[PDB]
Amino acid sequence: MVEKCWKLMDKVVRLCQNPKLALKNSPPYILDLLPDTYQHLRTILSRYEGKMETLGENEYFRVFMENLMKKTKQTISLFKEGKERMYEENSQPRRNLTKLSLIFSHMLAELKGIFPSGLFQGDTFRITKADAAEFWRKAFGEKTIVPWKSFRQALHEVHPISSGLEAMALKSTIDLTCNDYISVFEFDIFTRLFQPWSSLLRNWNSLAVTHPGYMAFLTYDEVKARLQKFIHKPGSYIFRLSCTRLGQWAIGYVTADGNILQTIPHNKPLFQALIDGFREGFYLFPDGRNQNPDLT
Amino acid sequence: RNTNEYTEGP
Repeated sequence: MVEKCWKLMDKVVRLCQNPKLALKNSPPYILDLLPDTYQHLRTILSRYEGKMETLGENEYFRVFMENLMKKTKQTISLFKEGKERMYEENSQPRRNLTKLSLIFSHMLAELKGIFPSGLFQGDTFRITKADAAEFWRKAFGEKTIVPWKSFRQALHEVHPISSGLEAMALKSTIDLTCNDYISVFEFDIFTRLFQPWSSLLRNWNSLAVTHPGYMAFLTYDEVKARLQKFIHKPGSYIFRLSCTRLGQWAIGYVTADGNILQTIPHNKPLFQALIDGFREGFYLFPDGRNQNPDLT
Repeated sequence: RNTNEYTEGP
């Protein structure tokens, strides 16, 4: 199965080397991610020499490899079906290749977080927010991976989800690897982004559900492309998950001098960065709109 | 190492 994944990954790579794609070198870059994923799988296999049956039984690893095969087939099939539209930036098929690149980036980050050094550590994974940790240990103990439905019902007991439509918005926010499971790593990422835990889902409602500035699955170059249309409107800004620093936010904005910059707020929650940035005249027009949410 | 340009905030 592992060798079937390599040949599928290999095929995606060859599809992505087509000069017609004019494929942007910036993260997330499938030409980096796939060989990096291969190298890391190679590392895991090497540490499990002999004890290959322990590895082959690990629940997380089983879910991982299944998703990897499924994502790589889905990418192959996207080229097959999209044909010439793969080359028109702005085509839906091309947008889907970008979303897939992001999903591969999230998969590799999750793999590395669960198998750092190639040995399974999902059961000893250290959850960043102490409140969030305590919820995970209480409901799931030392499990690495739980089905969406089962994550949803446990979370709902402590932080009520308003509606099925919000549950689905929530799922597409937290399930970075897009596989209907929630890992302890994905949980850590979400609860870092949307802390504090005490108001977790109201934070996420304010920052993502009702905020026009939030860009679910958007890369650095897509932010830059999107703000380009607001180049004559200084104070326009949008924000999103950083791809390369998973767990932290990236804000893109148009300066009065006609630059498009992106920054990763530190030592300041998103909430405060956004409010300060409003007040200082930098973050005024979320996705170029005249009206800005009041996050106070 | 392949990175995008992230710079200091305003």
